[PDB]
Amino acid sequence: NVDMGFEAAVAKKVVVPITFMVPNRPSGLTQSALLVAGRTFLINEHTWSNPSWTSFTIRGEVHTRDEPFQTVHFTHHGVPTDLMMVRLGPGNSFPNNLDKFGLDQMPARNSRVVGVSASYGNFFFSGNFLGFVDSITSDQGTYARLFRYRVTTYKGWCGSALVCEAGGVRRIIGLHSAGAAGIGAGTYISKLGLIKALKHLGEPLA
Amino acid sequence: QPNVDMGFEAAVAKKVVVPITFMVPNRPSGLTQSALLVAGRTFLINEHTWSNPSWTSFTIRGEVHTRDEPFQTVHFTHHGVPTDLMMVRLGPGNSFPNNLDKFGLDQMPARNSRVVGVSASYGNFFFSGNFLGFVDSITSDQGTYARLFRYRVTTYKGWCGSALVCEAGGVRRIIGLHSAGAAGIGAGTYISKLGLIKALKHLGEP
Repeated sequence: NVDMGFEAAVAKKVVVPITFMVPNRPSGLTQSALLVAGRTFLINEHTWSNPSWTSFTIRGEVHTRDEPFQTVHFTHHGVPTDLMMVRLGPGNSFPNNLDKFGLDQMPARNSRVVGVSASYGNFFFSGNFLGFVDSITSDQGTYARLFRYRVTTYKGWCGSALVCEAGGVRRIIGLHSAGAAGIGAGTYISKLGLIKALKHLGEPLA
Repeated sequence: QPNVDMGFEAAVAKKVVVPITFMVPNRPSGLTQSALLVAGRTFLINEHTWSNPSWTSFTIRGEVHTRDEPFQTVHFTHHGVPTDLMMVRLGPGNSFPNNLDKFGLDQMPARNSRVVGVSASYGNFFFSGNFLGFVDSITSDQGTYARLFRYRVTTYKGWCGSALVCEAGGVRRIIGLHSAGAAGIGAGTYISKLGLIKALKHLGEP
């Protein structure tokens, strides 16, 4: 059987556009973000820690850099991952998407990864699971705890959710980080990691 | 070896190519691609983008324009077949640079001469690859566009509108506006200097 229900739910409830403004580019640069629960979302650390942006819009809400953001950075054995959780101030609640994240088993090589993106309209991308990697090093530095997939991607697609399959269950276990030469890389997401981050940020649901 | 000189591409990035962001009901922060400032209050944009019925406003050069404004437009055809190229004249406002002298080649580029794409679609950036030749038309499931040329570059959706700088007879100028790509091969619509002149007079530009 082929079933698109889980992907459609991720597109409907989880993945949303996020646009970051820097002085002299008021139109901003849009990518994707993942709504987790309450007022917390997942975003690439590379995007968030960039010192250039002065504001961003998510869910049609404009947020300036001086807002008192609570954030959690995910590391692995101390090595940075390209994953951050951000809690906005009080406001309209996000859906509770926590049950859409996490696999207890590892996807097989050449199982299908489905990316769910809101980075230029809503769209899907998909390719073979190529395996986990302890870390990837670019000219700009080192990120830990990723997995790769065989699909051509564009850096604007950062933040797209990565749905994988293991032991007959399909869930989000990744957020798209980068890609080159037809091979994309996404940062791994664990359910317990999310629970820890949510409690640190003060969210009641976990 | 021949000297390498980036002055022309740098001037095109500085004066010609700008972001344009089209708003649709699903996207308050909209979908950004490139547009080419020609002269006065006129710019070049893809017909496919402009004719899309979904958008309710666009932003260019900091100005917000709603679809109800009385835009003067010219659609470029070739033997009556549509090309993916339109010139739009905005209402009165701050003048664009006079970039007319940056467009047009009187000779055809050679195969595997370099095409340089100049884009404002995700920040300012350059792409580049081999000139693959003119084609009389290209037909997709959505229909037929005429008077294109192709280049060996992987491109993405929002790169539409990027300027294509080519070389012929020892001269380098803009002769294309990026249309679409696939399978590592991009396609752009040809731009003729006289075509621009004809359009500028039809739209009432001095």
